[PDB]
Amino acid sequence: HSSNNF
Amino acid sequence: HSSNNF
Amino acid sequence: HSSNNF
Amino acid sequence: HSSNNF
Repeated sequence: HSSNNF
Repeated sequence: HSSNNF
Repeated sequence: HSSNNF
Repeated sequence: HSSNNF
């Protein structure tokens, strides 16, 4: 799984 | 699964 | 599954 | 499944 927070 | 938050 | 939040 | 929120 991958999470990306900007 | 992948999540992307901008 | 994939989620995209702008 | 995929979700897209603009």
